[PDB]
Amino acid sequence: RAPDSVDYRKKGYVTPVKNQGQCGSCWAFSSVGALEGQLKKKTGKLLNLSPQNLVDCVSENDGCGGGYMTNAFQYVQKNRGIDSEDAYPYVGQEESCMYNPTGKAAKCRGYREIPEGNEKALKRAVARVGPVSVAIDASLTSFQFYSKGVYYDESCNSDNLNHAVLAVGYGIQKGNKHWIIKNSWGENWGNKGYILMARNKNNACGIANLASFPKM
Ligand SMILES: *[C@]1(O)CO[C@H]2[C@@H]1N(C(=O)[C@H](CC(C)C)NC(=O)c1ccc(-c3cccs3)cc1)C[C@@H]2F
Repeated sequence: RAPDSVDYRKKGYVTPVKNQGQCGSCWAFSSVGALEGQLKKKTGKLLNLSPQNLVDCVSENDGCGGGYMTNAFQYVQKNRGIDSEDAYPYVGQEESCMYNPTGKAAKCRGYREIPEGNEKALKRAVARVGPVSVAIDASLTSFQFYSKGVYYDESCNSDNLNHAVLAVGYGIQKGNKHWIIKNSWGENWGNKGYILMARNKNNACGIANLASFPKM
């Protein structure tokens, strides 16, 4: 089977935690994280990819009004590249597309979607590929004040997908199975920017409902 636990931070696949600000660009941060993990696997180099590039240029999404990660992967594919954060830095508002192919740091060969609501499939994809872009319900104040432990709240609504984050691994803590979740609300949020979310507790917060990863 797949390993009982996995943590792609220990493999050097995950860049530091970012702060998206109040632009609704969670989808772009989610997408770049997935891409970052696949680029590391491909080239051996860890580097920051450009969420702004996605915000300004993914005409199928709505910039700071939100988007889907699948749309973003498709754009990187059709565009034949995504810029680095250094070449195309984050400013947290919408601007006209300024993609420059000379600053290209990664490509994409399409994407795959995890079978809806299937936490075993999500687990096996993480294990086999690397970090996976996920959508969740993050609307409860209990989520937003998270400090420690494995997060579980029965009021989480798996049909209310209102935030996009990154699953960088999974495992267990005091007997509670979990997903290791990189947020994009800065290092002062949660535990150094991260949250452990309940795993195999009936698809808590819709964790496995809109999960996808890029091919490279
Ligand atoms: C995110 O920063 C968290 O709060 C904001 C941002 N957000 C999203 O980006 C959503 C992420 C999904 C749950 C994965 N996506 C959307 O809101 C969204 C908006 C618009 C589209 C379009 C499809 C065709 C044209 S525009 C798709 C997805 C939720 C909230 F807005």
